[PDB]
Amino acid sequence: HPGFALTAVRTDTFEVDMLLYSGKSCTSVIINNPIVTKEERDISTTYHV
Amino acid sequence: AMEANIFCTFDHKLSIADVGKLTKLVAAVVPIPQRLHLIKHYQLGLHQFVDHTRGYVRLRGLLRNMTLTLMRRVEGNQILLHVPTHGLLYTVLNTGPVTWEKGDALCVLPPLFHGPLARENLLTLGQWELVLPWIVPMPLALEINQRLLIMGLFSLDRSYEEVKAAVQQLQTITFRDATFTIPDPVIDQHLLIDMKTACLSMSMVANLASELTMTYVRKLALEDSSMLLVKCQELLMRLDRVSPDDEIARLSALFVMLRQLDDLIREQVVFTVCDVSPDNKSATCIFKG
Amino acid sequence: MDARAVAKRPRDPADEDNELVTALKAKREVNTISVRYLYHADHQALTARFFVPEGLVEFEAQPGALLIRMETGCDSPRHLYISLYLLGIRASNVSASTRCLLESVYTASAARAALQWLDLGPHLLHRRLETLGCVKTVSLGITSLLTCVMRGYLYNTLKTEVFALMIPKDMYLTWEETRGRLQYVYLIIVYDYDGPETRPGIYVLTSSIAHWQTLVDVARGKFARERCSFVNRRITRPRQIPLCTGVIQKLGWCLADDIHTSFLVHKELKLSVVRLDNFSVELGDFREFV
Amino acid sequence: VVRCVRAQVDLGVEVRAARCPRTGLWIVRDRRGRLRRWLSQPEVCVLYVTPDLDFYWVL
Amino acid sequence: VDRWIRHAAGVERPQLLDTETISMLTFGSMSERNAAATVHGQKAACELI
Repeated sequence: HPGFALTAVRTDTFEVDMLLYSGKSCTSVIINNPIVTKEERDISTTYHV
Repeated sequence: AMEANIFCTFDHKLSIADVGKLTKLVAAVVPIPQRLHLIKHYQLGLHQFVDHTRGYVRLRGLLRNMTLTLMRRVEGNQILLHVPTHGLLYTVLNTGPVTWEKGDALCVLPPLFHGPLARENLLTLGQWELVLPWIVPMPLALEINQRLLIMGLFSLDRSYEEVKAAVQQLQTITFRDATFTIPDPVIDQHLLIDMKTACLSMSMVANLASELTMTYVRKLALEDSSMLLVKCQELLMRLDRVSPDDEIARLSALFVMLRQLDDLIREQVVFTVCDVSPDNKSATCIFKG
Repeated sequence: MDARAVAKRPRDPADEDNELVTALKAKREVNTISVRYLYHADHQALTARFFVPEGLVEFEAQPGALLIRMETGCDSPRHLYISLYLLGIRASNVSASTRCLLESVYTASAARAALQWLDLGPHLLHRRLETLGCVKTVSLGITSLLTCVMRGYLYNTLKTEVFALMIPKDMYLTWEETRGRLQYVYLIIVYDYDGPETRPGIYVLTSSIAHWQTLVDVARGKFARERCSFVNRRITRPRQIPLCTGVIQKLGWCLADDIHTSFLVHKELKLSVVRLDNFSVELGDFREFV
Repeated sequence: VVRCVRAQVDLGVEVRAARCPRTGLWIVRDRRGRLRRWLSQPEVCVLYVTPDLDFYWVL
Repeated sequence: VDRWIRHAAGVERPQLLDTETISMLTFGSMSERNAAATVHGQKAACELI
């Protein structure tokens, strides 16, 4: 035994499953219709909505 | 709304599995000798230009003055080709051996292998093999051209041993996750005439450089009016320690040896990359010609 | 093939509808995504989209700044898209006050890592540098998404605002007082081949010169002291190989009257810049003169 | 600063000197960047001292 | 003594790393690769004196 101790620390990760309660009409989101943008390539004209 | 394309047919009865083999080569670069509107399959790629007698840089020179189309769509009985224009962006599949990233300047190169390879399972015919040029980035292409130039510089005294280990040091080249090996320009202990002309023109312009400019700046020293030309002869004397029609012949020889160097002293960037697809198979890039 | 299809008027995209509308109107359906006007369709400028860590996105929240990637002999961080102002610490052109100013906003690890990689090479700068264009919209992530433009103008979405190129005043340089109708812009990197330093000077020249040779003969006439330093360093140290005294590449072209002085504010370090209002990027290769 | 043509010697002179670039040995400016230029002339000889005990006698 | 302490610790040499990849490693880089098999999961520890 040498002349000092070792206080080791270690983190531990646990996958878990929350439950959320919230009252009626907590936040009131406002949305609009989705707009479409084009993005030209030669072969694959992607569209972002 | 039909676009400006190039139609290309086939002469041989190609099967359906060959069509499925071909439709993986959508966004592949294809050279054409002359921009027609219709073209047979004997003028599609490098197998009409490949030559055992002349050297490899002749394939670059006969790739310098081409038109580099793109395969638009593979269908029955005809192959669509889309000739690019300067400014519009396209998609090129990474037919080369080396990975691409964002923003590289891309140059076109003849392939450094012909005949047997593990990745040369290209479209074959009876005598025809469609072979694509290589699309490698700019500093790698300049490195390959410089390595080939100094390896053709040692073709005369290959019999020694330190130059041998220097050559097999030179023949290997490492790039970004690509252990790369070029072939040797000396086969059966005689160099081909194209490399001989290239390095001979290089040695010619270097020898006229060592021969003429001492006399020329010694004449220009009497017409001195500045300082940037009066110490260049001084550094010439630092390193160093006829008929005038022969001098005209020396200047004209120097300039034609300059003009016989444009295949190797420079190259034009052809593509530069905007985006690269994941797993690096294709990468959408603009054209720049 | 008749006398009507060729004699028809050429097709305008502003007359007919989109692809999605003429697709869904044939099958008679309607969905929530309104597709009657596709955005970014009349965007002739070529965009791009890069990722950049938060150490380099300072002076980039406002749109419009030159964006250069650099080469590094490493494997994973091999390319780093640094701003033009990140080059401003390394220029011998820049003054003292803005040098200590804009370094005090470039405090993160990646910025000083770029500053280290700009001086930890045996080579010179320009062979490791390639240009990418100008940024027009940032997204404020942790690795912020940003939309660079390779070729074309610099405008906001729906083209309700034309963004501008911002270059700081000490890097700005003109070579004539009679500025012509158009003046192209050029990225000039000139080296100063002194003994204790190979620290270059950075200039973003604006000039009305188009042809190359009539630019380089006045470039040698304006930077002849740098050529004197170059031939000095070639003449005092043999077995040392120099290259590319000055490097010039084409950056684009402007309209020659919208050049007005201005300032960009970010974390209240106001920095005097030069504003090219409606500038269209047009990249070119790094040409090297002697 | 000593001068032999007129035997008028100046004793206390402020000089701000610095290394100029491109293997610059030494250049001696004034307080106003005047680059005083006495050491061109044949009539002078000059002695320079540092804030340390380093010492230059200049012809 | 560094060679002996690397032999006694199990960790091998720093393999004469490139002078530019030190800036890489201080910028941030994953170095230690995976093991051959893991029937438990990812490891975690630390130490204090």
